[PDB]
Order: sequence, then structure tokens, then C-alpha cells
Amino acid sequence: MRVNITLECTSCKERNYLTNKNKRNNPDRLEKQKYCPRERKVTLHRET
Amino acid sequence: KKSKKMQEALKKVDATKAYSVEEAVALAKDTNIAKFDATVEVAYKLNVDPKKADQQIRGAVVLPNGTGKTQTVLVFAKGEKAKEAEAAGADFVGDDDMVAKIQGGWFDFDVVVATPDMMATVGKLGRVLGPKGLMPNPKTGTVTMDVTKAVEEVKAGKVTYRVDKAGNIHVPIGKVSFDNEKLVENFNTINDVLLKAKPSTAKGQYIKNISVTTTFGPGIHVDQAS
Amino acid sequence: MRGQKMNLTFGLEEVYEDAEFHLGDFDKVGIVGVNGAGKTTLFRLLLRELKLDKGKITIGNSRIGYLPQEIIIMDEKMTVLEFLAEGRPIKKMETELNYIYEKLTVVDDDKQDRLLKRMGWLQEQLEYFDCYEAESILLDLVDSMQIDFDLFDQPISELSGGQKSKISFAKVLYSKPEILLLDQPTNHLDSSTKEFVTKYLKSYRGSVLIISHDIDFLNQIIDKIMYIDKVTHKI
RNA sequence: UGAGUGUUUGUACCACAUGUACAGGAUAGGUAGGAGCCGAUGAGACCGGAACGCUAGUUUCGGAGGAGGCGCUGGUGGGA
Ligand SMILES: Nc1ncnc2c1ncn2[C@@H]1O[C@H](COP(=O)(O)OP(=O)(O)OP(=O)(O)O)[C@@H](O)[C@H]1O
Ligand SMILES: [Mg+2]
Ligand SMILES: [Zn+2]
Repeated sequence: MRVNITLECTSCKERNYLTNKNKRNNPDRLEKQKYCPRERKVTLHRET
Repeated sequence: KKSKKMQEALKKVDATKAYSVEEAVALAKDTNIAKFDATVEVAYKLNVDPKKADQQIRGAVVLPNGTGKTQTVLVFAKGEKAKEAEAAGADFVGDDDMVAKIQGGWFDFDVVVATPDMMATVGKLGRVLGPKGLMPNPKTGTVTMDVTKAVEEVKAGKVTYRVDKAGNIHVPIGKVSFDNEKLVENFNTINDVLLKAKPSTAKGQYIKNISVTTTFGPGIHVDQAS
Repeated sequence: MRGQKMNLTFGLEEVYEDAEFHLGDFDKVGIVGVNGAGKTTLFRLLLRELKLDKGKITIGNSRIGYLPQEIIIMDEKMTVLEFLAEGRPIKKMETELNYIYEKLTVVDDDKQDRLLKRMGWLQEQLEYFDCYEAESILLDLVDSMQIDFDLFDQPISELSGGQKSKISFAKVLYSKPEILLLDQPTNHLDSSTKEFVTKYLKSYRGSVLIISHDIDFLNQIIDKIMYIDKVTHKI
């Protein structure tokens, strides 16, 4: 099952990115190093 | 079932009628038939329930007239604080070593005051004091940087008030020897400190019932407005 | 205790879907469900260990006594007395309070306000959890389940499964709780020990939620039964 | 659209009774005061009844009789 999801910045709790993942293939919340425009630097973004 | 003296005092008192504060002090002086300098103590039944950590209250209030009984003072101090204790005229000045002797010695001292630094040395002994309730507490202020203020307050008759588990906090206002006017003044001071002591989380009427009683005399409801 | 629109999905397998429940006070609620239904998970929500993906779970401010389904042995060498004593926060606060005293000597006029407040709360909290408990616990074992004192000095990991359940059950009672969350309180108990637990729980005046697969045990205690459905993911 | 009866219940006073874990003189509810208090307005001790009871005792009622006990003090215990 593939679903749209939002990657929220851990540092600022900002929902910067939209993406999608397959729940079965990635049961755990996705985490990526993505640029946070508010903080203007790369931070850890975790799915919510 | 009831002594004749208590029965006569009961007829004096009005169960239905909550007296004013002035009437209550006068009526208590009347009720204490026994010919000993009985104290006068008032109980406030607060709405707050102590079990909640915030709600429970523990404080110490000075009375301009005093309790009517003098109080012995024990001090734990070092260096300049010991000098200040001597200046204050405290009954006992002690060190970390004399605490062991104090355990089992010089007992019956009314209250203890220890300097912040001393509390670390005192606390070991204070474990014994804890059950006694003698151990100083910062909220009551018995722990202080200067011992002189605590000593003079104790001499002035400062009373420590701690809400009971049931929620009725009792405190002596003064001796029957003190004039009813002085007794009512002590009560007024107590009422003000309680009002300031009402916690934020509290709701509804702060005090469900206020009753004044002499050691011998029965309880008398006192009007909250008065 | 109240939960609204409860949702919870670990990965791809979901536990609650728009589930709801309201439990009145003073209700001896019997929690029932097949293995994996999510009965233990409910307590974790009540204990705030878990957070609902969506929805609100409402719990009263009263202190909660939790009996885990699995015994929590932090270290193998822990003694039975050490395990039971950890039920009450007496030891933890004293260690904190002792440090506060150390800071008072080091710091003269900087942190005194914060330290004095922390000391005051610890003393008031310590007196609230009356330090006389040292004697009460010793006799709580005797009156509870005839737990011998030889076990009292033995490593907890070496106890038998039935013995461990008694210790864990006693620890919950030792904490003097206000709401009882019992997760299979009679998992390993023998017939005789089960009798004591039943009688105490019948008499217990407060609210007690019980997760149990023993129908007869529940029937003697339960007045309200909460069923966690495994297929509808509801309550 | 108003009177009552009774029953089952919720609330709130008011009376009553109850508090026995270990140690402890022993049936220790918490707090505060308390050196003094209670009794010919019939005390102590004794006897019977009844209640509670954890079986150890506690409370209460009455028979007679008539003046005494209890507390503080003392040791126990976290707590007298
Ligand atoms: N961190 C997790 N990750 C993935 N799945 C989980 C996780 N936690 C719980 N689950 C699943 O939640 C489901 C139900 O939770 P829970 O453990 O509370 O069931 P239970 O009814 O208490 O089990 P039992 O009654 O047999 O003791 C389990 O089947 C378990 O597989
Ligand atoms: Mg489970
Ligand atoms: Zn960010």
C-alpha cells in the first residue's frame, strides 16, 4: 500500500515536504536529511 | 456523657448561629471553665485536598501579640551565623558535632533553624527530626540565611501551620490570658495569611467552615465575612 | 478515563480505528480480548507511554498503580527487597535531596531560591509518602501472600514464576495507588494465591482495570467488561 | 396541572456507632491544644445483658455499692 505522507522538520516542527511511501516496504516512519527553508539548513525530517 | 461545665458552655454556644470574630473570642473566654491558662485555637476547613501536590500548604506566620507561651529556640549555625544567633539570644547554638548530642539532649526545644550550609550536615540528623516535625523547612522559612530574624520571630511567637490530611488546618491564636481583643487580632492575622496561602489550582469557596475553640471549650463557628 | 476517535497503527497492522470508550469512576473493569487485540497497548496509552496517532485519550489526575504483564528486572543482581522498595519514590527523592544539600554548601547566593524550592517540595513530598513505610512493607509481605523473608534477600531473577508474580503484585499494592491497572495479575499464581488476590480485589474500593484470560477470576470481581475487538479495531 | 399513600433510589445536614498491621502496658484514625481532666449532677472495683470483634479484647445497657479514677510523668513506637 503506497500512500502520500508529510516530512516534518524535527528542529522546527515545520511540515516542509510532501512525498509518498509504501507502508508495507517501509513500515517505520521515513526519515531524511532535507533542507529546511525556515532554518535555511539541512535538518532531519521525519514522517508524521 | 458530658461534664456539667461543658454542658453549661454548650448552652452558651449557638450551634445554629455562626458568631462574629469578636463575639467568638469573648465567648471562648467564657467557655473555658477549667482554671488553667488554656490556649485558643482556630480550625479552617479548606476546600483544597492535600493529596494533590500543589494543593498542600505549609507555612509559618508571626503573631504581633504572640501565642501567649514563650518558645525555646534551637539553632544550627557556623561562624558568622553562630555570632548572629548569639546576638539574637537564641536558647541554643550548635554545630554539626553538637547535633549528635542534641539527639537525646537539649530536647523539648520548640523549633529548629539551620543555615543552608548546615542543612547538609543537619539532614542526617533531620531524618530523625522528620517524624518529629522539628526539622526546618524552607517554605516555613525556618531555613534562613540569617538566624536573627527566625529567633526574633520565634520569640515573637511565630506559629507554623501545616494543613492536616483531612483538610482542616488548626492553629493557636493566643492564650485565654490575652484579652479577647488581642485574640481576635491574632485570628485576623491568621485569616489573612490563609487567604494569601490559597493555591491557584484551588476552586470554589476557600474555607468550608471556620471554628474557634479553647482547649477546654467547644468549637464555635465564626462567620467568614466577620 | 475517556478516549475519543482513538487511532493507532504500528507500521501496516492497525490496533485502534476510531475507537472510543468511557469508563466511570469506581468501576472494576474487566478488559478482554484475544492475544494481540491491544489490551496491553491500552494501558500504555493510559500511562502515556504511547501516543495515539489521532484522537484524544483522557485520564484522571489520580495516581495509577500499574502491574506489567512482564516482570521488569533492570539488573540480574537486584534483590527482592530492592525491587519492592523501588515501588515508592522514597529512595529516588532522597538521592536528589542529598544532592540539593551538596549544592547548598557550594552555592552561596546564586541558586539558593531554586534549591530551597526543590528542597521544600522533596520534604513535603517525602512526608506525603511517609518515610515510616520501611516497617509497613516488611509486614505487607506477611499479610499479603505469606511471602517468606528468606526470599526478601534473594535475587529477584532467581525467584520462580509464581513467586515473581507475588512480588510484582505486592509492589503495585506497596505503591499505594489510586487506580489499579492489573495486567494478568494471576498469570503464574497457584490456586491458593489466586484466592487472596480475588478477595483483595473484591474489597478494593477504588477503580481497577484488569486484563485477564481467566473468566472465573474476572466473574468474581468484574462489574463492567471492556472487549477489545481484533477485527474491527474498536472498543 | 393540584393534592396524598407507599416503594426504590440520589443529595445534604443531624445523630449515632467503628478504627486491633510490627513493636508497643494494648483495639494507636489524623491534626491542634492539652496538665491538668473527670466522678455524691453517683467514681473506682464487682456482677448480668447486648453489640462489635482481627478473638486479643472494645463499646454500650443494667444489679448492687458508694468515692474515686484517668492523664502528665515513665518505656514502646513513625506516630502515646
Ligand atoms: N512497536 C510495535 N511495533 C509493531 N507492532 C506492535 C508494536 N507494539 C505492539 N504491536 C502490536 O500491537 C498488537 C497489540 O498490542 P498488545 O501487545 O497490547 O496486545 P495484547 O492483547 O496485550 O496481547 P496479550 O493479551 O496476549 O498479552 C501486538 O500484536 C503487537 O504485535
Ligand atoms: Mg498483552
Ligand atoms: Zn526546520
